Amino acid sequence: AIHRSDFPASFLFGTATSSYQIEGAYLEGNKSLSNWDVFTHLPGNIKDGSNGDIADDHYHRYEEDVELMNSLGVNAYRFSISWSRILPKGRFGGVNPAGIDFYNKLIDSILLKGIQPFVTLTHYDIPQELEDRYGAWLNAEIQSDFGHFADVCFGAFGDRVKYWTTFNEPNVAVRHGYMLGTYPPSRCSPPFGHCARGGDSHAEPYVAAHNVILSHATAIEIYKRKYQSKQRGMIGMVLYSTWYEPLRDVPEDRLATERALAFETPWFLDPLVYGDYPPEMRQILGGRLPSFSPEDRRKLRYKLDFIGVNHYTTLYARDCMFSDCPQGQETQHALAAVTGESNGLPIGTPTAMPTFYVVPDGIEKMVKYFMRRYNNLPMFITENGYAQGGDSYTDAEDWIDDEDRIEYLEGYLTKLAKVIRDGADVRGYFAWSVVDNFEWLFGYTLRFGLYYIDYRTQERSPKLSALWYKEFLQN
Ligand SMILES: O=C1O[C@H](CO)[C@@H](O)[C@H](O)[C@H]1O
Repeated sequence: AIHRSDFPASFLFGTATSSYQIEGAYLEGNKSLSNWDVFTHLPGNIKDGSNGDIADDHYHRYEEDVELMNSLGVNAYRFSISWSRILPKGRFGGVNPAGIDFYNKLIDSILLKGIQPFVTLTHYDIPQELEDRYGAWLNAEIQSDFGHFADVCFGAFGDRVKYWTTFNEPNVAVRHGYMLGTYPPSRCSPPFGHCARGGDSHAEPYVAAHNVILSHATAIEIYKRKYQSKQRGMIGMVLYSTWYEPLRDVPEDRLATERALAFETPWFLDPLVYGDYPPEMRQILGGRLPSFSPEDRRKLRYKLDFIGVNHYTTLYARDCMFSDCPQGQETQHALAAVTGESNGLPIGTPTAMPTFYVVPDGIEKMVKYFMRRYNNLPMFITENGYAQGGDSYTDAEDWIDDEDRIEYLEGYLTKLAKVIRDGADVRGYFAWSVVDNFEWLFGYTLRFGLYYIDYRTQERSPKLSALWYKEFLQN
């Protein structure tokens, strides 16, 4: 149904990964322990009790993985840099040459094949030491650490990397980390949970996000002042971008839907484009959102060059401002509740990932939302994809037969081509993921890969979707 020629000639087509999810070699090459290294070695977090110690062993097997990408005919590869490999002890601890060597080699390998790097600086991970020293995202000192990390990466890799992302989905990592307490540093308060470390779900998430925003701003000021004229790259931020529809087509649910949307990606994007938090958020939260100082605002004038759209699913949103809803959900402060069902019918075909339904026109609608809110600022679809999991899969053959993933990709790509024809400045698409990998709290129980991985042997095998994507990219 959909073909390569239905997109612009210079469109990026790739796959996406992150460092913790694929690399393994978690203590090799002088790398320090990350937050997720520490987290996954505690009980009661990961569904299958697994960790990222080995994962896909991409640290040793990167060249095979680059060859697999190449055989699909991708022209780009989205990956993240492990902060703990570059600056194991943060900014006063010295640059780790072994980390620099690993990423240089990876970048050179993909460029040899004509595959453009599309690099995420941080994707959920930090050196544990930054948490231990000053509480990471709860202290403004993180801005300087992140600034320095960014500066090192730009200086070492930026001659060959033309697309950078500061953060992957800080909307998810912050709320999970500081509101629900389900991600490290596992902080929360009632009614979201009882976290033994402590926390304040009504305050700390907004402090953390504040420092993420300003870490971005510090990094992009560094890039534009120091590196941009020589390196000629673009610096963006990636946000988790779910589309929301009103549960009932009435004003209170429409308004609730607008709130749900505004509390997600504009939480970060409004400050980065307009220099203030979303007014939808400010109206409800007031002083819980910290202020931007004159110094902050100076950095915020560098803004961002693109929006990284991680879009998977679409949900219904309903009002909680004038109805009493269950408390302790991540949408609590937005005074909306979200669901995938209306009247015993799901919004689209359910999948093995909770909240992920097959709703292709969500990607069109999400892109148009960005277009209108941010005056068609350039966008990249930095993640889109489909999970297999559960009882139905006992052997390799079951995982390889992924006509369901093919149908997802075809539907979403069809709607993406449509929104671009309709004027959206979308410039690429990255399928999550090239390989099955460690799916955070789900461990290895969810498989998003175009390639199946046997974790006993590390054997890579193409699923039908790998063959499909190859055929699509051949036109
Ligand atoms: O949005 C995402 O979706 C992926 C699937 O849940 C996950 O693996 C990535 O790390 C995350 O960036």
